[PDB]
Parts: sequence; C-alpha cells; structure tokens
Amino acid sequence: GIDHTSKQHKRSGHRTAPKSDNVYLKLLVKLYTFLARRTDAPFNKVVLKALFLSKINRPPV
Amino acid sequence: SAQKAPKWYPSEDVAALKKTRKAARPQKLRASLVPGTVLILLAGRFRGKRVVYLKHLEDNTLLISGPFKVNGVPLRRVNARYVIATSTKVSVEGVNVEKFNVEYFAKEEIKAERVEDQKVVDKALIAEIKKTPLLKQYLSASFSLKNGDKPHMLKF
Amino acid sequence: ASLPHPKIVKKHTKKFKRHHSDRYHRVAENWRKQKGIDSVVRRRFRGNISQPKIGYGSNKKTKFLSPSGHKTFLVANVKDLETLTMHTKTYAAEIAHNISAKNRVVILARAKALGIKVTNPKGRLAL
Amino acid sequence: VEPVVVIDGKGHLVGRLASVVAKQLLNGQKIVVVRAEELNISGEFFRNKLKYHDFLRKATAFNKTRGPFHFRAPSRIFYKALRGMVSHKTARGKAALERLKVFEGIPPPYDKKKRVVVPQALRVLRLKPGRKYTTLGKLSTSVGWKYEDVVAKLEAKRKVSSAEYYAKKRAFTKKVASANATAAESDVAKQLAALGY
Amino acid sequence: AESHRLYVKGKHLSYQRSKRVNNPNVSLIKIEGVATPQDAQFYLGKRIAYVYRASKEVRGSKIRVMWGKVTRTHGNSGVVRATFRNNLPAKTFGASVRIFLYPSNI
Amino acid sequence: ARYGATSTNPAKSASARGSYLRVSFKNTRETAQAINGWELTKAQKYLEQVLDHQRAIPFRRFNSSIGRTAQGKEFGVTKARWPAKSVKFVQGLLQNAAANAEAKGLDATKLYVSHIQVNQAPKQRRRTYRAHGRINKYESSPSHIELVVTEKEEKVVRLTSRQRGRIAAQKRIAA
RNA sequence: AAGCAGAACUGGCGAUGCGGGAUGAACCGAACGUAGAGUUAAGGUGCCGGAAUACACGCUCAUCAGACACCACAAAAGGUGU
RNA sequence: UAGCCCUGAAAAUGGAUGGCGCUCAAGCGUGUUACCUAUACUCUACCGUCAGGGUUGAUAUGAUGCCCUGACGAGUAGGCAGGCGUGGAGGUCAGUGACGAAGCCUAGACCGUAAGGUCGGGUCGAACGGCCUCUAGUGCAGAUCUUGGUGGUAGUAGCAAAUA
RNA sequence: CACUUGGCGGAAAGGCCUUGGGUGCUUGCUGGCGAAUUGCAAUGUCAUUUUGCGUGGGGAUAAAUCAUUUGUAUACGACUUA
Ligand SMILES: [Mg+2]
Ligand SMILES: [Mg+2]
Ligand SMILES: [Mg+2]
Ligand SMILES: [Mg+2]
Ligand SMILES: [Mg+2]
Ligand SMILES: [Mg+2]
Ligand SMILES: [Mg+2]
Ligand SMILES: [Mg+2]
Ligand SMILES: [Mg+2]
Ligand SMILES: [Mg+2]
Ligand SMILES: [Mg+2]
Ligand SMILES: [Mg+2]
Ligand SMILES: [Mg+2]
Ligand SMILES: [Mg+2]
Ligand SMILES: [Mg+2]
Ligand SMILES: [Mg+2]
Ligand SMILES: [Mg+2]
Ligand SMILES: [Mg+2]
Ligand SMILES: [Mg+2]
Ligand SMILES: [Mg+2]
Ligand SMILES: [Mg+2]
Ligand SMILES: [Mg+2]
Ligand SMILES: [Mg+2]
Ligand SMILES: [Mg+2]
Repeated sequence: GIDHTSKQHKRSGHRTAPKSDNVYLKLLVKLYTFLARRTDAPFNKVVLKALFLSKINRPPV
Repeated sequence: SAQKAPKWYPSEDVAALKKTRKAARPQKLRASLVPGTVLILLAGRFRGKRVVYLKHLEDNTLLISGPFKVNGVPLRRVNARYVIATSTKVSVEGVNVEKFNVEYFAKEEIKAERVEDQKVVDKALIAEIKKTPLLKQYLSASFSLKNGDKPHMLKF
Repeated sequence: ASLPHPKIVKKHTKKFKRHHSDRYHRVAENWRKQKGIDSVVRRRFRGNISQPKIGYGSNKKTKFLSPSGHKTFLVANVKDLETLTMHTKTYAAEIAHNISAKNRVVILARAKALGIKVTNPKGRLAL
Repeated sequence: VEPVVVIDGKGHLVGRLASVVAKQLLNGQKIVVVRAEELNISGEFFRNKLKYHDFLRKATAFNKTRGPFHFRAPSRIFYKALRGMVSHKTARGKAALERLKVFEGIPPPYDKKKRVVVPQALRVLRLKPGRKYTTLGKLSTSVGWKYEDVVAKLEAKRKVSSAEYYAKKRAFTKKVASANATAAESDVAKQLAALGY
Repeated sequence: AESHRLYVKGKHLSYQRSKRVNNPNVSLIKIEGVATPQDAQFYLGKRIAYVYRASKEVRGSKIRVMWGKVTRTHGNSGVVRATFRNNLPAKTFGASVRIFLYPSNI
Repeated sequence: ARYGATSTNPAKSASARGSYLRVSFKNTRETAQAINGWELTKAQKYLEQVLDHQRAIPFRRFNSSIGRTAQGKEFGVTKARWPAKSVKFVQGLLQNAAANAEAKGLDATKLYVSHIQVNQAPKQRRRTYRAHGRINKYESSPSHIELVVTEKEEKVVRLTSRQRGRIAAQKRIAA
C-alpha cells in the first residue's frame, strides 16, 4: 500500500513519434533521432521535437 | 501458406556461459567424524549397522568397513549425512587405507581382489577390537529405535 | 532436440471457464468477463473462480514454446516446409488439417530429409 | 504411544476431559472412556440439574422426534460434550468419532486392561478445594437414566474380582522384589548401578 | 532384535491455516516425544516419509511413498512445519508419518 | 439396420424392429426393461403370466403415483403394473426375432434377450377442449422398439537397481 | 425519542476485494498483477481452530454468574455475601 | 466510600458469550513473555504499464528492432488504447481439397492472461483458408424478447349429469 | 508352538489362570564358519481386512413369495387365516 501523490502510470503527454505514416518523414525522424542522441547540440533536439508536431502546431512560415 | 511466416527468425547460435565464480573447496566434516569412530548407518541395505570409519575419500564420502568378519559389511563408501557418529573409537594406525580411493569403487560375482583387501583391512581392525570388551558383540548387533527413545535427548 | 530453454512455467494451467457455464447449457465456456453490478466473480469474493489478468502472462523467454521446446509453424506443402530449413532448432512443422494423405507422405519425407520436426506425423496415416 | 488409551472417567471434569479426548481423536488416537457415571461437573448439583432442564425444554415445536435429542446416560452426556468440540458434520470429524467409546462402568474387555487418567482434567487437581461439584451418575438418574442400580451392582462384582487379582499380583510382586533384592549387591548389580540401572 | 525402526513416529495433524483459510503447501507434524520448539530444532531439516498402500502394483510394489522435509518449528509445543514434494492428501489428518534421522548432525 | 449400442456376435445374434408403434413409450420401456437379459423362453412365459395377471411388470422409472401391488415383491419393488398393450407389442417382436433366429439356424434353447431398446417415436397430435374456450394438446407417445437375441456362449515389469538386488539377495538367501 | 428529519469538518461505503468483529456495505487492520520465502497488523492461542489447559498478583460462587469497542440493553434504590 | 456478586429483573415456536463447555477459569482488573496468521511490510523471480536512457562509418543487415535502469499495478458509471472473432470486397500465397472442402461430434493433444487459434480420431460429400488492406445488416443469457422445438409436472389430474 | 488337565469369567462373558508331556529356540558363558556388487539414499515391500477360484477332510438335507383362500384387517400395499 502506497498513498500516491501523483497519478500512477501517467503518460508523458508529448509526442515521441509523428502520427503520420509518411515514410520519408519517418526517416527524417530517425536521422534526427541519431543526431539528437549522438550530438550535444540543442538544435538537433529542437528539430526532432518539431518533426513530431501536428499540422496546426506547425503553421506555415 | 497455412501460416504466413515469422517476420524475422531467432538466432540459433547458442550463447556461451558466463565465467562462474564458484571454486570447489574441501569439505569440513563434523567434529565427531574422525577415523576409527564407530558409525551407525541410517540408510541403505545396511540400515542400522554399526561400522568403523576408516578414511575420508575425495568425493566427500566416508570409507567404512564394519568388519566383514563381525557384521558382514564390506569396504564401501557412505555419505556423511546418512551416518550417526558415536563416541566409541578404535585406533586406526594399523590399517593401510591409502590403497582405497574414488576409482577403487568404480563400476564399469564378487571381485577376487576385494576379498583379500577386506581380509587385510579387518585383520588389524579385529585385532584392535578384541582389546576392549563387548565391542565385537556391539558391532555385531544392529542398532534400532525402541519405545521411549528420543534421539534429540539421546546421545550417541 | 531444440535449443536449450529455461524450465517452462505456465503460472496457470487450468482453463479460464465462464462463470455459470457449468450451471446453464446456453452459457458457453468461452471466457466472458462478469459485468453485473452484484457479481461475486467480478467483485473477487473468496471461494470464487479466478479471472484472466496480465499477471498470468508467460515468460517471454519461453512463450509460444511447445514442451518439445520448439515453436509451432503450420505448413501446408513442401514449400512452406522449406522455410524452416535453417531453423530446425527453433521451429517444428505441423501439417495442416486439410492436407490429403498422399500430400502428407511427401511432407513427412521432405521433413525427414531436411531435419524438420513434425508434431503430427501420424495424421491421415494408413496403417 | 499405545494403540488404545483407556481413560477412567472417575474424578474428571466433564468439559476438560472432553476437550483433551476430542483433541486426541482428531489427532488419530483411539480412546475408550470407562466409568462415565463417575464424571464430575463443577458447580452445585441443583445448578447443573437446572441447566439440564433448560436443555430438556429445547425441542423442535412441530415435531419433537426431530428435535434436539436429550440423552440421559452419563456416557451420552459426555458424548454430547465431545460433540461441539469436534466438527462432527464432516467426514474427518465423523471418522474421529469412531475412535471413541464411552461406557458406564468398566465392561469387558476393558476390565482386564490398564486405565489411565488425564491430570489436566482431574477434579482434585483442577478444582479449588471447598468448591462444590456434581457427579454425572447422580445428575443422569435425576433426569431419567434408568441404570444406576445395575451399573453399581456390576461394578461391585468387578471390584471384588479385581481386588482378589490385586492381592495375587501384590504377592507375586513381593516375591519378585525379594528375588531382585537377593540378586542385587552382586557383581552384575554393581555394574548395572554404575551404568545408572 | 524385535524392532527395526530407524525413524521417529509422527502424526500429520493439519495444514497451515488461519481460522477460515488453509494452506495445503505446508503441513503440521507432531513428532512424538517432542514438547518444545527447542526440542523440535533437532528434527529441523530431517526427511519425512508418508508411507501408504495401494491395491495396484505400479513398479514392483504395492506400497507408495510421499517424501517431505521438516522446514521450521510451529507454536510452543514442539509441532513443526513440513513441506512435501506433493502435498499430503488431507485424508491423512491423523495418519502416522516417519521422521528419519538423516540428514544427520548429531 | 443401425441398432443401438450392442456388444454381441452378429453371427450368433438375431434381431427384430418395430417403429412408430402406437403404444405408450413409458409403459413399453418398463416392459422391455423387465425382460432384458432373460432367456427367450423364460421371458415369453413371463409375458403370458403378465397378461394373465399372475406376474407383473415392475415400474422403476415412470412410476409416480402408481398403485402398489404384492406382485412387485418378486422384483423387490412396490409399484408394478400389467401393461397388456406393451406386452403384446413386445412379445410380437420376441416371436419375430425368434423366427429370424430359426431362419439363421441359431439354437433356440441357448437364446437370450441380449439387447432391447425402447425409444420415443414422433408424437401424434390430437386436440382436447378445456374450460373457458381453451384448447390443449392430446398426444400419443409412440415407441420405436428394437431387440436382439443371441446364443449364450461360454505386463513388462520395471525394477530399480535396489529392487533387482533385493530379489537376487532373497533368492540367494532362501533355499 | 428513533435503524427519525436537517446542517459543519474529515474519513469511509457507494465504486472494494482481503485478515479480524460467529454472522453484517460503512467498525478495526490493511486496500488487491502472478508466485515463493520471511515478518507482522487488527484479532487471538481449552476443543471446534492455526497458536501457552503460559507465567504472576488479586477479586467473584450467581436455585436468571460472567465472558457485549461499534453491538445488538438495563436504572433509581438497597444486601453483617465478600 | 467503592470492587465483584445478589435483589430490583415480566412475553409470547425451542436456542444461543458463535457452539461445546468453563469455577485458585477456559470469568473479571492488571502485568510480562512466547506463539498463530492478511491479497499488508521486506527480499527475489515472472507479466504488464509508465518513465529515464543505450544502440549505425556492418547498429555483425529487422531502429514501430534489440537492450539497460527505476518505479508502479484496487475499481462501478465512464474515457482511451492494443487485440480476438463473423458475412462480404481488392491484392497475394501459381494456398487447401473427391487420395475428401465446409459443417458437426470427440472428460484426446498443443499454443495464447484472454477473446480465441491449431492438431489427431469419427461422420460427411464440394467447396474453403493464411497474410496485407477495404466494408458492415459483425459477436447475446436475460428484454413477462420473436419464431420453432423440447422438458419436469406425469402415465399424473382426469375420461363420474341424461335409471341399464 | 500345537497337544492336553482343571477351574473361573454373561455387562458387550469369546478372555484369564492352571496341570503334564512333547517339539524347537535360547544372547546366561565360550568358540568356528557366512554376509559384499541393493554398487554413497530411495517404505525398499515382512502388517491386516474382505471376496473369489482350486484342492482335500468333516457336517446338514429348508423355506419364503406370488397365485387361491379368511375377514378379527384393509384406499392400494400391508395384516390376520386356511
Ligand atoms: Mg492454458
Ligand atoms: Mg482459458
Ligand atoms: Mg461464453
Ligand atoms: Mg453494489
Ligand atoms: Mg498454521
Ligand atoms: Mg391420485
Ligand atoms: Mg374438456
Ligand atoms: Mg449507483
Ligand atoms: Mg471475514
Ligand atoms: Mg458479534
Ligand atoms: Mg490448536
Ligand atoms: Mg486476566
Ligand atoms: Mg486496474
Ligand atoms: Mg475477411
Ligand atoms: Mg491443389
Ligand atoms: Mg472433412
Ligand atoms: Mg461434450
Ligand atoms: Mg453433392
Ligand atoms: Mg444486428
Ligand atoms: Mg439465447
Ligand atoms: Mg446481458
Ligand atoms: Mg421467455
Ligand atoms: Mg387416475
Ligand atoms: Mg348415466
């Protein structure tokens, strides 16, 4: 018995992969997954998170 | 196809064993298990036989010969966990038990050489037994538990 | 023999039968979860039947293995038999139920020549 | 430790003897209880007769032949005390109930057997001196038991035959002890005495 | 001699239980002559056999054996706890078992 | 063809059938069960004694609220009856199977009823009229009867090393 | 007055099995994947029933004793009972 | 003055410290230990979930893969996710099959926590599956559900008005 | 251990005590010979119920029910009669 302060088995709430089945987007994700893991640059982690975003979360620039 | 396939198959290269850190150190016997101690056999075809402890063999077995002229138990190994060691002792240093080792009791009528090896060993055993009285009859008799016996209170 | 594997533990060998499937004939023994408000089976009262839950899940290192140690692959002909050629230690062929007897003779003959284990070699066997 | 334990019920308290017998029956011991007419209940005789009448008045209203059965014999009063201390509605408790035989007096073959006592149920050891008690044979005859006279007559015959036996046994023990004393102080007796025997 | 006993007589009393729930994986054994947990520490770890007879001869004998061992003591009156390879059938509540003297230390 | 579950030699057996017979199934089951396993001549004379009310058919299953008779003392029951219609159908089939056994050449003195089976036939619908303009069913329960008469006709051991050694020791120690 | 009606705070039941209270939605303990081992909680250890007919100081004899946390009852007034 | 006990103390089927019983208790007040056992606590194993991470110049080709670490797991109403099954449709397995498809029966076997899947035997006689997808008139124990069939009751109540 | 002498035992006696001879054994004491290989442990099988079948030795040579019948009985069984 534990009185839990937080919700147990709570998901992180952020996307860990694109929702699409675009094969080219998925192999852009795996390129930047390698770069965000093997490089200390914060640029690679920001772009990797931005590749997951939905259509309304990446407005046209 | 009745069943489609596995997508990818497990490797059939068997993994090697990790390096075991388990050495084999010599077994510490009980304090009462010194050679010449009269033992009580607790299991086997020689259940309840009172035998004589002669040698600790390297396979963690006790070489006994409860003299074959006395109670008909030959030279054989027993496990130390199936034996009660009594306080009764006889001296050892008249028997040559260095001949008997682990491969002396290998497997593959009675063997010819086992008979005179028995006769050589027990000749000095009975010649030692005949000194103290009632020991030859003690070893001829077979131990058993009677009514009123409590082995937790009984000392052997 | 197959590959070496750990001692296979099932965690539950009894079949999970539906509640009151013994009591009524219309109630089949396929497991259904009790969803009634007052059900002692749903509420897990003592002395009642157990329910299928994820703690009974088999070890991943021995899941789907037969007691022979092989995983079961269903084959219908020689071509599906030959996919297990390099995997004799992990997969055992089992002939499909609708294979005719003359075709099964060819399948057993090929599996003996390829080293494949067959788990139903006596099916449709004239003797 | 012996296959049949014969308990002399005289001077025993009913519920303390019933508790120790019921434990031994469930532990697999065969027990015979003799002389159930000499069991004791703590409390005055009128008090235990009043609670037996409270027991007698309990009966099934629509049919008295299916009600609680009020057994008047002292062996059956003791048997009612052991039931309830034994789970008698199961096969284990049923099988524990044929390991028990309760009698008034000491019938054959138990008159030639050795009778024991349970000291944690004995009235003299357990009950405080000065406290009153009733005898089960007196309570049974006050509630309907018809055989107090014939049990006491047959117990008088048994005690006469057993007392002549004891006189013959005592004479044989006197001459055996004379022979052991003659053969004592010999060389075998020194070694037996040195070995604690 | 007239006796050939190399074990101590015991009695299979019951399973390990609470008031309402029993555990057949652990049995309770009353070894005769043992009245304290200190006396029952001698028999701790010794082998137990429950020997019974069947009317069908299985492997050259009509006598079958269930093996077990004393694990710990139980209570204040010398009762011990026993674990068997297969659990005891619960009809043997009050049946005699054999407490062998091996494995031996004294 | 395709009788019930019998275990007899068909060469020593003869059979007879009657299907869709308008006779009570419940009475015919008890009549069949009365002569099941009997010798053919003993069963045939018993069925004449049932028709003459000298003996009875013991009613064992379909016997609720049946009157009691002294003639059930023979069979250890109290409820027994005299189903004269079921007896006539059964003994008609008994003499048919006896005729088929004589056609096959079987010995009549060794014949016994080895199999008899009464089975429920499709019911025949009739209509009965009740109070307040109501209509209920009025059904016959017919019988399929089959019976077969037959002539009355007339470990490798495993031992351990200990078990082998003890056997050899016992043979060498006892003469 | 009520196992009555109505509020405040909190904890519960509802929605929840488990051990204990014989029995019980709410009380006590403790909240739950499948198992093994050990130790416990509340409750208990004459027998049913697993566990001391343990140890120690006293009190009580009831011709309606007493052994009731919730809880399944008892009062004023009295007694050279002790 | 207050402890136990007693009087005060009367309800209806026979009965309830749970029962038996219990009297220097097996009662009451108190104290000290030992012992018993929950799905609780500690350790370990396995399952799942969540989280943090490792892993490409052969990651010894499967990156929704493999692996490491830690914690957690109650649940009605309800929400979401991953899967099982059925009728039909596009593709593929140049799939199965009159040397026996489908169906049905089988206290015979195997796999999966499960929905279910697979095999052996019997019966049978003409079609039917695996996988990737599409689609829905897609899963029943209830609805005094609908239709059909069948029981216990039960060889039972009864087949007795109108003279025979 | 069978054989035998006599007595006592009716609570469920079915047992207890006796007389005599035979036939063994005797560890009360002293000797000689044998055991092994069941292989380091596996209850390692030695008890007592019940029922068959077979062999060879004594012993005995019926009833009940249905059916018929009575009415001291009776719904039917049952009962009481012959
Ligand atoms: Mg399963
Ligand atoms: Mg299941
Ligand atoms: Mg179902
Ligand atoms: Mg509810
Ligand atoms: Mg326990
Ligand atoms: Mg009627
Ligand atoms: Mg009408
Ligand atoms: Mg609600
Ligand atoms: Mg409970
Ligand atoms: Mg209560
Ligand atoms: Mg207990
Ligand atoms: Mg106290
Ligand atoms: Mg959950
Ligand atoms: Mg489809
Ligand atoms: Mg084809
Ligand atoms: Mg087919
Ligand atoms: Mg079936
Ligand atoms: Mg056709
Ligand atoms: Mg629909
Ligand atoms: Mg339906
Ligand atoms: Mg429903
Ligand atoms: Mg309906
Ligand atoms: Mg009628
Ligand atoms: Mg008329």
